[PDB]
Amino acid sequence: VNEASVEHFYSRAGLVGVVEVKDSGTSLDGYTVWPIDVMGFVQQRRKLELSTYMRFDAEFTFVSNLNDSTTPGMLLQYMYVPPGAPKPDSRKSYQWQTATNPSVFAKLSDPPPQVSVPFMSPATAYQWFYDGYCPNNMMGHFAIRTVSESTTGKNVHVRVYMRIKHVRAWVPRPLRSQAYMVKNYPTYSQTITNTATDRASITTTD
Amino acid sequence: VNEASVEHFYSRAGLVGVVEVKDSGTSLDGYTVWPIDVMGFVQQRRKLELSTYMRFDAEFTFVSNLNDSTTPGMLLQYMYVPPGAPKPDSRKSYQWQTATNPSVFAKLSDPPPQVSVPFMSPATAYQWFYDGYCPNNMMGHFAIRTVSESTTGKNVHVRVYMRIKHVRAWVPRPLRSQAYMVKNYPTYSQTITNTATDRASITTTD
Amino acid sequence: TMVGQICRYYTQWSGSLKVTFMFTGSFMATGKMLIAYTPPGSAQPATREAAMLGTHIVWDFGLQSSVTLVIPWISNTHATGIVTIWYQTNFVVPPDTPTEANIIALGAAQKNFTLKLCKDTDEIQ
Amino acid sequence: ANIVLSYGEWPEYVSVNRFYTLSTKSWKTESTGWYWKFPDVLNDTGVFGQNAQFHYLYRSGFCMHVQCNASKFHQGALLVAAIPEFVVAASSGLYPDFAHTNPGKNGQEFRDPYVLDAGIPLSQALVFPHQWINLRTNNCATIIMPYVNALPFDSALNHSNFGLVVIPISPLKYCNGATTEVPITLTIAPLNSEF
Amino acid sequence: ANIVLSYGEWPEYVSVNRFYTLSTKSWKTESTGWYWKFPDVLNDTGVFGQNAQFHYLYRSGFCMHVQCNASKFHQGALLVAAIPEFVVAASSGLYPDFAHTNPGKNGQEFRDPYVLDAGIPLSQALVFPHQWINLRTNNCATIIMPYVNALPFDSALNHSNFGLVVIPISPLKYCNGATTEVPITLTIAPLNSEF
Amino acid sequence: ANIVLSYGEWPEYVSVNRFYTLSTKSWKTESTGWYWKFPDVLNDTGVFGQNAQFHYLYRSGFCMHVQCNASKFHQGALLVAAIPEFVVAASSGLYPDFAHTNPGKNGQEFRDPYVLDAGIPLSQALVFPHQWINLRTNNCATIIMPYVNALPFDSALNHSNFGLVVIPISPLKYCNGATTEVPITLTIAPLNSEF
Repeated sequence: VNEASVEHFYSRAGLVGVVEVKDSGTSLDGYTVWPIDVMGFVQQRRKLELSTYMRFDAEFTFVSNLNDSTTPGMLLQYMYVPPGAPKPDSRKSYQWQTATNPSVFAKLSDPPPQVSVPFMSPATAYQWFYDGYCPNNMMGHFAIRTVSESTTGKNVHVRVYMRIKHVRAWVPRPLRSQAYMVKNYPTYSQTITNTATDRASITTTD
Repeated sequence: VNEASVEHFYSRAGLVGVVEVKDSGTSLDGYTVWPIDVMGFVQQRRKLELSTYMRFDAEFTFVSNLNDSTTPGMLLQYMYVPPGAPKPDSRKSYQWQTATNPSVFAKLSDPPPQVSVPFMSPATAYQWFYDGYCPNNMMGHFAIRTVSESTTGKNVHVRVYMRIKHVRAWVPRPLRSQAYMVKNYPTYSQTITNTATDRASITTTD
Repeated sequence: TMVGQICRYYTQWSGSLKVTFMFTGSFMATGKMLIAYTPPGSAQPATREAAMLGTHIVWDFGLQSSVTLVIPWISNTHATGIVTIWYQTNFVVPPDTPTEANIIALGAAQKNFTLKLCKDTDEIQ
Repeated sequence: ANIVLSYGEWPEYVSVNRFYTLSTKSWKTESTGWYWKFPDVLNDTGVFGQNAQFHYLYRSGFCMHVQCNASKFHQGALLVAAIPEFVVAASSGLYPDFAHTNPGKNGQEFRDPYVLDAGIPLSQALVFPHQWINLRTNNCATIIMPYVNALPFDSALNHSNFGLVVIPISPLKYCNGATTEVPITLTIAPLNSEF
Repeated sequence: ANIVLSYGEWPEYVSVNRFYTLSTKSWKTESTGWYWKFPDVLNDTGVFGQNAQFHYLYRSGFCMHVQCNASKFHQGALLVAAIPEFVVAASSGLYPDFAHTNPGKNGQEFRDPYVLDAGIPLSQALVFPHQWINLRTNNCATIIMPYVNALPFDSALNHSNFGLVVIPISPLKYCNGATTEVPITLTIAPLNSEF
Repeated sequence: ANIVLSYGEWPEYVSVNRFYTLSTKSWKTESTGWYWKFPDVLNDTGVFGQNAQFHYLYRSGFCMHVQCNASKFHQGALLVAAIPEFVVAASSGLYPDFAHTNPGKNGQEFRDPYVLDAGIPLSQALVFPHQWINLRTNNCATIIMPYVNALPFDSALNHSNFGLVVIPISPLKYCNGATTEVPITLTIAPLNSEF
């Protein structure tokens, strides 16, 4: 059927992380960076590790709001930096004006911004497991700034949603039964847990 | 004629229930759930019980407002959960971020949101009467949340309208003359009331 | 098994299944066995004389090394069948040979199998 | 005779296909009516009871005939109706007991005929595939009934497809010397049955 | 015999193409298993070791055969599997040492067979191109393996394409008087190699 | 295999035509034999028992198979025979009891094998449609049996058409360490049955 497909298995939007830019209290800055990832949550990890090689595109959506569900009309800037490039380091650094770091401008009271990014890799596919000898599959970053001269005193909360299109998976492998401990490494605890629930006897049932 | 049709008999929008999310006074919460139904009002009950088996689609519209007909720009979230799934239980529980519970985002000052839902049933039709041995025909739920960190102190009133399309009715049955007492059950009172008004004599008229 | 971990990402399923048995003993070991399947909505048999009446298959592992059975059709949602293993004949052994053995279960699905609704899994890591 | 085919369609798919004569019921001057659930009336009798209780799934059609036996000095009139998904309600514990819901082959006597014991006017119970019996015209009635259902191949010990209802509209009355109870007889004949 | 071709495709593009017989391993009643990284098992032996360590780039397919030598009074069963990109994890410094990651031609003994030393149930390690060995049926197994890779023409001293794993599911057991260790032998034969 | 057709003629005229596996019997060094009356062995089991006890008349043929399960370190030999109208006599009340005459599906153990418990030499019980079982040659035997009778369509609860007899001529013997009881299994399959 159509529902039991690789195409429909991975074709949904969903949260990947929350970012808050703080400009009040002990911290008074206007910028925040976020390393884009695909495996920041456990559930998406176990669903993306049914395969070994993959290739797809990505679409990103941004929803931003104050701390009381209010939407004034202050301006904001979103900038994406490709891999292998310096990232901003101050509220009004030099990197905020470059013609090769694609940036976009939008207000706080408007329909959410939406952008798309191509398949960025120097190989023919992504690899989750690499037997040879800070995400592994580097894709880029997102710097978010509020365009202002001085401080504002108001914090901003930002969520981000990602959709993936044109998926292609090649070789499968079994799922995971042990608890996750560390990122980018398959290290597991020393107390091995059985995969199946227990039973009183092999000749009993309910 | 076209007006005396099953297609035109059931083809209208109308209220099905009112929901208020309260975040002030003795109750300080941000979420509210509502079990979707089709027979929450007496008039729609007597019109939907002219048949026994039915099959249709549904379209839902949401109108939301404050207590003084004012429309500020605070953000809101609407989420639909299919049958057979856990429902949220707190202002910021885990179920608010899942890729399989279709959710939508909209502001308080905007044209009303509008969504459609397919025919959800494990049979070939809905049944209002079941001779075999909390709505009976489970369809889903609607969880409504205001995206905020702390409390707001402002209550919100929400109404919902439903339109049904592509109706199909199979076997008819007479209407109801007794007063409704309980939901999901046809139990009636012990004082049987005559269906027709009374007259002084069988040979008199006005 | 990969059928019961991919059926936790969906809600409704229907179709037939497949179970294959395998015997790992000495070459000079002989005996018989009985495998039965009780349809959904019944009681577990108490004696082999009752399990003989329904659907079953005899197995002599001294002449064959693997046997297979097919369930007709099952359909659950969100009381569902049972299978039992009975002894028929003891286990014969020549001198200077072990008196133990083991079996494997090897479950699988069939070509008629569908999944109808998407939901998130619960067996987290 | 004047056979009526319900909804105009037959079901259309030796030992278990034969006539079953049920118990005779007596009609008096004071009487309300009787009814019978029809997937179960035969769940205790003959071979059909045995293979229905054993097998999980069931589907079938039915043919019913009602016979009267009176003379030319009696008077009355009856109504015979068939109701798909006849749910019985309880007047004011919100729960009717097992006896009314699942009567045996003998059926259950009506308690409140006016509302059909379900809050139904009984002045509109003619959209159903009905027939009339008048004591001066004739004494027979036949009905065909296909297998109506939403999901095919359902249970036989946990479902009730339809029900049959007999109600006297006009009251029985006679003169002195005559028998004070006309009998009524019901028969069934399973047609195109499956398991 | 019963040769299995992994994924159904051969690689398809005298001195360095010959049979290499590896060291024999002993099977006991208590035993966990063994595994071998396959782009390196031959990085120290024969001409192939020399031209692999010299040239920068490498690509090749492989053919493997496993042989057993037992009698009719022994009992057991094994499993032979091939895993593309077999990464070995460490239980709780988050860093396995060099020995486990890059064993010599003799391989490394498994520490925790149940989770396959990588948190993998081992009840699902049959999607891989596997084969079975039963001590009462036969004593041989053959496997073909093409060159799977994302980027063509990768290194041979800094990459590991796949690994081969042998695990006893049923335990070895015998009676008195019999030899207490059946030997196991492995051979390799490079096919369609390039540099 | 080596199937034997008794007297060269088949009987020739789903639910009641299937294989029935009887109880297993144990063979020891000391043992006499067993026998089974064949119109009744199935008069308590399955559907066939039900329609045999209900209907007055009966006729049918039969097919029987006997299986052994031993090893190459055992020794022995058996004889399987079928006797039309096998009447059992009593040694010196001139009346054998019900148990010997009409044993259940498990059969009855022979008391005096030499005279076949009927004053019959057993050195001549080969004119009957017999077969041999030798523990070094094979382990199976099959027999077909038509419906022999003087008057057609006789009873099934008051008549005994024939009987089946298994007797060890050579005694079982083995060496230390081996199982001390080879099992024997019997199966039946009604063919061309009528009622």
